[PDB]
Amino acid sequence: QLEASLDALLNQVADLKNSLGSFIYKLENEYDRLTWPSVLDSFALLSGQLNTLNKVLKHEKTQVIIPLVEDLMRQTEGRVPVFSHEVVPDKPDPEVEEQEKQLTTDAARIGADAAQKQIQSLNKMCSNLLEKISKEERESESGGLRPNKQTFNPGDTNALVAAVA
Amino acid sequence: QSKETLLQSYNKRLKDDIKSIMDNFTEIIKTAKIEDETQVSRATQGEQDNYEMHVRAANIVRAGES
Amino acid sequence: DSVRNNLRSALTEMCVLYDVLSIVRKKFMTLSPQTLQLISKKKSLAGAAQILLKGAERLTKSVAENQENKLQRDFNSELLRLRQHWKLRKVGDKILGDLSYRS
Amino acid sequence: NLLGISWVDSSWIPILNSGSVLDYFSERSNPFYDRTCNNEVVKMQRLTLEHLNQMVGIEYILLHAQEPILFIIRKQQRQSPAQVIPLADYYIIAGVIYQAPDLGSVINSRVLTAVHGIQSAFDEAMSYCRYHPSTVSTKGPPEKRMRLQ
Repeated sequence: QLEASLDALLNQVADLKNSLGSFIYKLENEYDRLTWPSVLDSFALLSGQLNTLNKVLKHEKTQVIIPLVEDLMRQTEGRVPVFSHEVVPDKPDPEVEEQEKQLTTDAARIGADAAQKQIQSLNKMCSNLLEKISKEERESESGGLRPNKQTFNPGDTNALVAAVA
Repeated sequence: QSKETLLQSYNKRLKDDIKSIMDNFTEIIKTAKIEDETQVSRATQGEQDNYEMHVRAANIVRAGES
Repeated sequence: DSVRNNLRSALTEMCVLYDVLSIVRKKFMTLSPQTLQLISKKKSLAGAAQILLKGAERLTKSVAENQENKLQRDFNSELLRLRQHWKLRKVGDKILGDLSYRS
Repeated sequence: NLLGISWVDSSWIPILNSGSVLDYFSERSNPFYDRTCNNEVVKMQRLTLEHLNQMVGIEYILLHAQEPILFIIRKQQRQSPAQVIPLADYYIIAGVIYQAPDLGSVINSRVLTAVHGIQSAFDEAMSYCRYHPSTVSTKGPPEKRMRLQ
């Protein structure tokens, strides 16, 4: 059941990592060029892959992992379950610890009824208003059919041109 | 080499880039999601998606300006 | 570089996760008002808006400088002046048509 | 929590065999299970797997037994028989207490690490330098013929 979604997420993460590594190795040169040759494209690809992985993980399930009992055969070669059993536990998270501490300090820095809950509600209301305004603007701008210019009309004057008559 | 067709292609590319920049701006404005929808892993996945969307919107704005 | 090291660490973490998932695809089993998303939305919004405003201010300053001092405007400005003061330019790559008196 | 660690008792649990499984479960290193589980209740009179399933409590069962290298344990957490929910972490994988944690936490940690690294890389490579808006008469054939000689 969930194995399908697990394999899908694993393939997505592997493709993202492979694309990132290929872009890095192709544009390393021991130093990056300050002209954005492909940095924007790599950033867009990474952001899209991350958003796709997050949406797949949050959509639905379309735990515990014991030792080993052919992508995985290349890494876990020779049928070594001890490697998978020892690499599964191996996070310090030094900056994440400070972030969690600063968050759990107050999480709103002021007020109780006007805390992160009411702030998020007001932000969602403002975002809904902005999205409605943007949708109205897009529906208004979608009316543009084509830049219908105008020029001479030689089709009539040709037959209407002078002659022996 | 096809000066008129080259100018038409340049105009089409400029219009497509402008439309893509506008669509990226609209998507970044609509993907705010102030509601705490991240329930599986909030502190990790929420911040990850937020930073990714911010970097993507900044890159899209810079590319559109250029 | 630091960017290269960060990319390598991210790729290693993703590869480890993919290998663990592929192994699980061996033997698997089943085993606070922080408001993370609410604060992360505003944080990412401010972070993106900072860079956006920086780029917009840089572009506006460059445009105002190019419009103020009309002496370093080599891109198409000195070109328009020269063309109004000199011969035609058959645009094959950048310029052509010297004072060959072919007029 | 203790899933991130991979400690193992050296003097307490000298082995990870069938008989040593009870010693490893009764001696946490560092954490193995809660004190209010059914392991301490079964260890009152005599340690056995029958009394653990009979008494309603979090029992210490084995998921996969193998004396050779590793022995997957199954720390059941259920007050009813015919059910084994793994909650604690007292495995005998490679003669040591394994993590047996949920993959969601590790996946979220890896994703957050990758996102932070990518954001730092972008912020670093953003500003590096300035990227603002602002033969015909060569008759060498004679030389070639002379060099040919």
